[PDB]
Amino acid sequence: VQLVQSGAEVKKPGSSVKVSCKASGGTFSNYAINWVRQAPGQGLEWMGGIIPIFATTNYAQKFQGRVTITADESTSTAYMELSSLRSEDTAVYFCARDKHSWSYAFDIWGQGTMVTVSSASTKGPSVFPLAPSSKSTSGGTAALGCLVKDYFPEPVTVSWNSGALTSGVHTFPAVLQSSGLYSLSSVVTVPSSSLGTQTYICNVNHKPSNTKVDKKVEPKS
Amino acid sequence: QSVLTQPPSASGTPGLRVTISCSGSSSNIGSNTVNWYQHLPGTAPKLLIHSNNQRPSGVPDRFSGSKSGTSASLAISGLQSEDEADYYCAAWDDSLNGWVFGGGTKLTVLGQPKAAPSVTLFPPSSEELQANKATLVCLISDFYPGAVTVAWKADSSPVKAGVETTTPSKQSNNKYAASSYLSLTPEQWKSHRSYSCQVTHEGSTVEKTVAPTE
Repeated sequence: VQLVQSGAEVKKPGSSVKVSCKASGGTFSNYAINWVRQAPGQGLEWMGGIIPIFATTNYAQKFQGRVTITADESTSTAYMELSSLRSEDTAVYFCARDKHSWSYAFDIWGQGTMVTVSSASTKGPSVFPLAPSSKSTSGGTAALGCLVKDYFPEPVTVSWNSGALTSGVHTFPAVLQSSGLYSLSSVVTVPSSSLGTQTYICNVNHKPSNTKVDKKVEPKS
Repeated sequence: QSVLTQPPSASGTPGLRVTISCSGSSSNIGSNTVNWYQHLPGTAPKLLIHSNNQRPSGVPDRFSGSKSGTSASLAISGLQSEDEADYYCAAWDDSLNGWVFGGGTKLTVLGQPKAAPSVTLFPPSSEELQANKATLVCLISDFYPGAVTVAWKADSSPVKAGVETTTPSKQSNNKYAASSYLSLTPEQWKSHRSYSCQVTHEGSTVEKTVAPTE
């Protein structure tokens, strides 16, 4: 038995979010489904639970009538709805099944659902070339890349030469700026001897804004 | 704050033992069983111990649990680098009528060799300058332990405004990466002879310098 959760959500403060959790290769039986979250740089926090066959729910006191947990026995899917969202609610939300014979331990967990709560609005990135510069003169190596600036929300994907270039590629985790927008860089380590002849194109995809950008990275001139 | 108290950090030597404590009260640990979870952010938590001291199938006998009074402990013997993770205790609380978790303990396994950061600094692109912005990009990789401090300079003068630096992130090779961005106006960029990014790691500094292209 596996637990499959719904995809990432991006919400504004004051809104409500509903995350699902579907039992795959099994049913809820007489077990409970619990919801546990983890905010960035914080520990696990229990939100509440439900025993679907008996319709009994239990909620964490710190969530004062903000959380609603439901389930439908027909499709073996449980739900967690969190209302009046605040920036502090940005977290990964997990569902887990308990096991009465194991003193109600959470033995099976879903993969987690990221919920981002922000006042920012969707924005496709501005992509800028980072012209080749010397990395190791003795090694005859250069670094070139692309700056993927000011986008929202995560994620973006970066490929080089439509995926034909993978060796020496390092795409760095994004910075979250005070502006509420993200920026990242992707750098390729290449031989300096190849610079006058080899083409380097970075391909940037930002599905949330339906943005696809290509950027040729040529030697500085 | 978590109702079960755990130390925020623990450290152990490869091949040796480490103990992680969990302190509670009469309504939780005092009356109920304790469960332990291992977690690496980016993956779901994994059940390690249930019913105070029982291992689920697939959990090595190196992990053991115990409970005494209002406290519980997780012991890890023959420590392996793969044990580096966060460890959480949990118990039902009769007074709250709900589950309570400890704050978690980050376990460090002391084996790993120290590695100096590799630093790449890029100046603003002509395209970005044409868009009336100027971003300097400092990329830091392959350092261990996972902590660095970044200092930026305009010629030789320190610059604190317009600096945004990421927290270090673990790479595939178990070393760490970070990046630092300095936002300037085209005027500020063109007004100095150069800018520098200085990365300090374990007291030692690695510096890169860039300058406008005339």
